[PDB]
Amino acid sequence: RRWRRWWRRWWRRWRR
Repeated sequence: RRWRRWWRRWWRRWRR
């Protein structure tokens, strides 16, 4: 899932 790659990036960046 190519989008999940960025998904966890976003998560770890923004949320914590």
